[PDB]
Amino acid sequence: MQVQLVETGGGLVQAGGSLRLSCAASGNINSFNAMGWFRQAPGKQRELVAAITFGGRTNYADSVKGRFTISRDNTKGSVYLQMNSLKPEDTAVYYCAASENNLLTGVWHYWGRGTQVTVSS
Amino acid sequence: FNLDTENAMTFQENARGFGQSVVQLQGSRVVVGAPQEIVAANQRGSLYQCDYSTGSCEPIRLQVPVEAVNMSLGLSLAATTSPPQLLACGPTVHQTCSENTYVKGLCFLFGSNLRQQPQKFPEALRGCPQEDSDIAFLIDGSGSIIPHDFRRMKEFVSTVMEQLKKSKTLFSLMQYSEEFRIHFTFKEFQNNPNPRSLVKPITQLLGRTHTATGIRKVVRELFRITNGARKNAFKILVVITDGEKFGDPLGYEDVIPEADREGVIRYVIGVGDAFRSEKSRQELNTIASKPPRDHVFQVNNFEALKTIQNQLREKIFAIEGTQTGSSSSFEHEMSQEGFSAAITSNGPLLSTVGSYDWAGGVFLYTSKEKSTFINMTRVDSDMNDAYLGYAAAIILRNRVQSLVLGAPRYQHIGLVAMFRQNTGMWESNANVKGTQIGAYFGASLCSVDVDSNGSTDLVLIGAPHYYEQTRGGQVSVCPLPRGQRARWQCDAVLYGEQGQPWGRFGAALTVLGDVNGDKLTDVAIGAPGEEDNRGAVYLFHGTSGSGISPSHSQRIAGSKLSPRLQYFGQSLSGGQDLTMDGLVDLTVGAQGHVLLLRSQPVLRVKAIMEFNPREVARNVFECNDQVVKGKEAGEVRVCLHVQKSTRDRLREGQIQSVVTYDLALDSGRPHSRAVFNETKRSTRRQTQVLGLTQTCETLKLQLPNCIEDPVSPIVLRLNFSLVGTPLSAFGNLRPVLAEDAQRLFTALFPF
Amino acid sequence: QECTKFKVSSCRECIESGPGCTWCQKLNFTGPGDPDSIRCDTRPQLLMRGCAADDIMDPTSLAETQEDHNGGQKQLSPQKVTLYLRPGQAAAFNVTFRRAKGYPIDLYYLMDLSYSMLDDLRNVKKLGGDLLRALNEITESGRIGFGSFVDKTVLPFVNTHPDKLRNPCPNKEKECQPPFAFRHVLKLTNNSNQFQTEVGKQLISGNLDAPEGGLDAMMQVAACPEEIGWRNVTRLLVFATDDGFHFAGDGKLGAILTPNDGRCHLEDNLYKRSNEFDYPSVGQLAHKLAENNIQPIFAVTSRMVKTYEKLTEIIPKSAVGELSEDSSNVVHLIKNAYNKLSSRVFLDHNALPDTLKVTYDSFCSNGVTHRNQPRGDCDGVQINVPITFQVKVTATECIQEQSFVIRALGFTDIVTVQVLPQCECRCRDQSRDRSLCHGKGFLECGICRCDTGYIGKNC
Ligand SMILES: *[C@@H]1O[C@H](CO)[C@@H](O[C@@H]2O[C@H](CO)[C@@H](O)[C@H](O)[C@H]2NC(C)=O)[C@H](O)[C@H]1NC(C)=O
Ligand SMILES: *[C@@H]1O[C@H](CO)[C@@H](O[C@@H]2O[C@H](CO)[C@@H](O)[C@H](O)[C@H]2NC(C)=O)[C@H](O)[C@H]1NC(C)=O
Ligand SMILES: *[C@@H]1O[C@H](CO)[C@@H](O[C@@H]2O[C@H](CO)[C@@H](O)[C@H](O)[C@H]2NC(C)=O)[C@H](O)[C@H]1NC(C)=O
Ligand SMILES: *[C@@H]1O[C@H](CO)[C@@H](O[C@@H]2O[C@H](CO)[C@@H](O)[C@H](O)[C@H]2NC(C)=O)[C@H](O)[C@H]1NC(C)=O
Ligand SMILES: *[C@@H]1O[C@H](CO)[C@@H](O)[C@H](O)[C@H]1NC(C)=O
Ligand SMILES: [Ca+2]
Ligand SMILES: [Ca+2]
Repeated sequence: MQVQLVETGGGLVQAGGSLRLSCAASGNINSFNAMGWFRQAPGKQRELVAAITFGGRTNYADSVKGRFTISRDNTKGSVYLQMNSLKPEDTAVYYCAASENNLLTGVWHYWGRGTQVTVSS
Repeated sequence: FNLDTENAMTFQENARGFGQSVVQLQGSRVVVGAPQEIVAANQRGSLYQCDYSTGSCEPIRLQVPVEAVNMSLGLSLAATTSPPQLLACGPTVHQTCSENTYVKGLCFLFGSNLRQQPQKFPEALRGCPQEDSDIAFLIDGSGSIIPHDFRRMKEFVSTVMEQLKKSKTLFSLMQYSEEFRIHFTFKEFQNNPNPRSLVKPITQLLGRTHTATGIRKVVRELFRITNGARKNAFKILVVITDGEKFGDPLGYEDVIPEADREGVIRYVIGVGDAFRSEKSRQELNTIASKPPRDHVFQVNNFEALKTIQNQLREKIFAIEGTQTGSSSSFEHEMSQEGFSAAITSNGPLLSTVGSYDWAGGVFLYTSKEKSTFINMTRVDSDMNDAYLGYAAAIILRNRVQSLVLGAPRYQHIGLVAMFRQNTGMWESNANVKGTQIGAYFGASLCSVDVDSNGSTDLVLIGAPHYYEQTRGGQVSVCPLPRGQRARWQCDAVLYGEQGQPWGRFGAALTVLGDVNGDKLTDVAIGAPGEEDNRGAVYLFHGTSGSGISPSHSQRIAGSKLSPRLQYFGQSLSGGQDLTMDGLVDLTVGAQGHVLLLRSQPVLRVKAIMEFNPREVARNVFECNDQVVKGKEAGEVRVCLHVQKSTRDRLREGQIQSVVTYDLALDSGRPHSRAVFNETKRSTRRQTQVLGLTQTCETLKLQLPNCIEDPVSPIVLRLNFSLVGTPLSAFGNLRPVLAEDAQRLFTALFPF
Repeated sequence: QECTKFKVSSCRECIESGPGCTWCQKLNFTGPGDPDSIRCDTRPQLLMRGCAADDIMDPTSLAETQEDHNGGQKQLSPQKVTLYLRPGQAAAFNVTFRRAKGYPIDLYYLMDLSYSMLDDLRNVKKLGGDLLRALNEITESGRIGFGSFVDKTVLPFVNTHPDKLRNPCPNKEKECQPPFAFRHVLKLTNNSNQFQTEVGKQLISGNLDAPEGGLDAMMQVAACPEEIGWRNVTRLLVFATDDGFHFAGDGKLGAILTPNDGRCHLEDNLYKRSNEFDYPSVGQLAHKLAENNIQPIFAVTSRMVKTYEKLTEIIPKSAVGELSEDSSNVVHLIKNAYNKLSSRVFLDHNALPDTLKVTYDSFCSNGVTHRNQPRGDCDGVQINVPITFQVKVTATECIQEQSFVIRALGFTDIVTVQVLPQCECRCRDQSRDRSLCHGKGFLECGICRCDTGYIGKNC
């Protein structure tokens, strides 16, 4: 199985502003099911903030609830992260991850290389 | 010997096939089929009703379905006298499906009357076989499925798809977990028909086993014409499950009825140690179509999925065809239902000659909802192309009914087998084979109850194409076994008259009952190919001892009745009174013509010749040498009584008859020893009309006195000839003296 | 021998009373004056009582030979026999058969073209001169023909759907011919090259049911001698198939109820009239084959061998050979079939009245001696080796004059046998004035017969 992940949407954003992250998977849609977004702030490890099943069930971290929305389009092999009401504490490198399986907390082997999101005060 | 030939009543109508099937109804009517009459386009065959009083025939109303096309209705007929019924079949309905046509049969069970539309048999024609197959898979992707076994299940699906793609097959697959996962549609399989290319990159889902909702999405989303499913195709779903539904908001009560309304046939492969308990295996039976034994099998591990795929190929092939391969053995299709018909007391029967590659078979629609299909036990190439059921007749064993069948083509030799039921199971009691190749042994069957015991004593088997020099047919006399388990063995054989080698003796047989009043059932056998297809009918009397007389009593040739008759005797029907004269009538079918022959009442003559001067008295041997003349009184009494050997519902007071007396004294010597009063020679002839009461007449004989010394007693012989006067009513029908009636009577007068 | 007499009033009535009864016509032999029925008795009772075999009347059954005189010697002699039959006495005459050198063989090869015969069709197209070469090995001037057959074109004998009427073969095959009953392809010719081109154009076909209409085609071969082109000499009909055959009565399933009329119905060398008539019966075909002297050779496969072996009782001049399912079978089987046909000679007669009885005793070269047989039966018959058949004919009454023919089956030769009665004592005519007993009657082998004179002497 060969799946490649590329992040599209990162950059610099003002506090209180918004940003949408996107990512296409370079492979067979049948060869991966569950997708999610991690972020790695400075000094910290990769934190799962939003994950989605193939059928659209979502789970969010408490630190991003009411502000971030995860969504996907299986016809394009893509999952999206709409980040509203951004804060300087949201500054991190954000990764997309995908699994061969359909669990929200398991085996996130496929990883993107990440994109930088920096939120200025 | 007493069928009226001169006063025969002939029916005629311009319809091709009229005379090819006759049947006596109860109420003075003969129903005849005309199987080749084109009444309208896409219809063939019609029926007519012929009455004895109204000498014309009338057509019968035809409630023919639209796709009963080119039906040839009227080829087979049957009726019951005690419940008024009529069973008319056209066994050539053409169903021109795309890429194939099929010949099937359709029947009609009329009642007492004919404008009432009958019970259709079968109510539903068997129908067009569905074309092409849409096969969907539904595979469990729960976390219970270990990764090595998950690829075993994928390899199972890939190999089965490789095995099931004979031609024109579309495939689909959906994994099933917490969420449900359309991996490829029927349309996507059609564009890339490589099962392994579609199956190999699939990764395993994980979670709770939502089996019920997965079945629902297969029926809705996966079986959808936007995703490549084809209308009127076979819809098959194979579910591979660990068999423990967990966490699904829907129960099996919801999704299984919607699966059945779309016609989705469900197979279940139950895998793993989960089904060693019987409770879990019953849940597998809930998912699959009924019966579960065909649709459910249990494998102990996913490596054992390889074992079921060998048999599952045969089980899924079975819907299209069971062990068929190429040159398919057509079963219950091409059947031509109602090729031969009969009405059992329980329900109407009708034969499927073209069942199991024309091996033959018989339906029994006792209630029509259950169909009791009956061929023989052995399944082999020997039974193929036998045309079993071509003559179907019923026998009575102490008024319990059994069945006999004819297969005229068993290895190009005829074959007749009996069937009886054992607590709902129809088994072959016995069988009889022919010996002459191509004799068509068993083309006609006829069960005969000679003594009218309610116990059928005899089955008449006809071999009309048996060729034996001058002879052109044969009828085998085959009595039913008493019950000593002896194989069914034919005691005698009936031939026709010599001189017609292509006469087809035995092509049509019927029971006409007692015609001569001997209390024994008589039979008729038609030979519609004699005298260069100007056919003939023979009549054989019954014998005490439950046999049939080897020599016939009356041969009725179709040339003598009408010059323009042909195939006289191709259809026979007897056993009922149609003229209300109490006389057992008999109907015969010919090409274009149907004619009925009325039975004549039989009379027998009793002769009593009594003399009060039977004493010699020997006074005359003392002549006094005077001129010798016949002297002394000559008291004589000659009484003739004529009585009926037949019972009719006539009044019997109008039975007149004319008899001619011839009397002779001392016949066989050059000069007699006696002369009569008037003639003065030894000869007397008297005519006298006689009723059924004894009419007696005294006469005067004359004896010359001195004659030869008394050695030989004087005899008075009487030969006679009876001509019954025809009845004023009842169509001038003539009573006839018996064939075996003694016609010579000798009187004793000693010397 | 034995003689029984009762109420005998004539020399004729004496001879009718039994085959051992004789009559003396000696004048005033009735010495006692008792009834004249005493005159009829056996020879030795009368011969000791004053008769010396000229006075005895004893007509005996006779056979006369009137063989035609011509150069050479025909293969069956005598040609004409006259019989004078006395009731109860057999006439014997002896008939000799001498196998000739054979005759120019006409072989018409009537082949199944169902789809199971596809690999058979490729080989038969290429056989060509090999068929003629085998015929030219036994006898000179051989000549070959071809015909082909599938079943009748109605349900259920073929699939009558228009898509499958166009291609009755399996759907992947597209070198297929529509179904047909009988096609006459090649008229009988010694040209093997016309055989190769005309059989080569013929395509394989298919049908629906396993039995086929080959017997219907065999009737058309026998009923159309001008179209087939049968020379009279050695007619042979090869019948190659791997399936069963329909026969009379099977046409009822396709609503075909008119019997086969035995007539020719080749139109455009096709039996387009097959839907109109039923298949022939076995006896109907066997009669037409014996009339036109056509001897079938049934080249059927192994599963059909015992089925078509049963036909040899109804068709006496027929043979069965095993086919190899690709027609790679040796023409030696066709050659050995002719040798089996030529080693078997049957001597039989046509229909006879119930008054005449005929037996045959068969003396054979290496085929053993048979006696009192219904038909002559010899095996191992060799060329220019005479064999002998003894016909015994017995009449049971004073028969009326009649003639019948004895024919050797498989051949056109006929022995015409005319049968005359021998019941008259053939007594000498008297009816003279000098020969009047008491003025009435005539001598009449010693009986003065009454001239309807009623009361009188000798009456
Ligand atoms: C039975 O069905 C067949 C269908 O082929 C009919 O036969 C042919 O029908 C076509 C219709 O266009 C006619 O042109 C042909 O002339 C018909 N064939 C013959 C030999 O006439 C047939 O008419 C149908 N039978 C009935 C009774 O309707
Ligand atoms: C007799 O009837 C039985 C049952 O109707 C036939 O049995 C079927 O045989 C076919 C053979 O191709 C099998 O594929 C089916 O599965 C059988 N059906 C059963 C067992 O229900 C049988 O073929 C008929 N014919 C003969 C000659 O016995
Ligand atoms: C009674 O018997 C005599 C004797 O057989 C019958 O007379 C015969 O009649 C037929 C018909 O005319 C003739 O062909 C025969 O030649 C006659 N024979 C003699 C010896 O006369 C007579 O017909 C019989 N009568 C009845 C009433 O039965
Ligand atoms: C048929 O030919 C045979 C000779 O092959 C004749 O039969 C012999 O007849 C004589 C009497 O003349 C006997 O002594 C022999 O024993 C007979 N031999 C055999 C083999 O039968 C016979 O006469 C001929 N048949 C005729 C002339 O009808
Ligand atoms: C043989 O064939 C030739 C032509 O090839 C023909 O002219 C001749 O008549 C034929 N002869 C016989 C005996 O068939
Ligand atoms: Ca009777
Ligand atoms: Ca009546």
